[PDB]
Amino acid sequence: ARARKGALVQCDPSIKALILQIDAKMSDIVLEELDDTHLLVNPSKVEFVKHELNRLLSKNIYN
DNA sequence: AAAAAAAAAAGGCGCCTATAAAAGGGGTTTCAATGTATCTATAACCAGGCATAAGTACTAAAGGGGGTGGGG
Repeated sequence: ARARKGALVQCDPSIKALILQIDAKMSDIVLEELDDTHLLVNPSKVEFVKHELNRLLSKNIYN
């Protein structure tokens, strides 16, 4: 009966957890948790999330 | 004392030895060199047992440099 625009993000559970951590810090990122591997995210924040994930993973001093 | 059987002995018969010289054939009996199965000393064969040399992996060591994380 209702539709809303957004960006669907499909990712592994560990990445889902990381995006939730990003949201908790920055807010206004995650619109809905959909399932263990899917989120609805603010479309204007998708590139931010992708860049931040890359930084979190690639720049980790314990790599 | 007698008849009887068993025994040793004799006499006789036959053939042997050494003598002799000289013409053709067939017999059995013993001994010659040349070979199978079995023997001998030799040479050569396997498997099994002990000692020495070569190769193994193993543990064994010490010496250092570089990168990442934590603390000041």
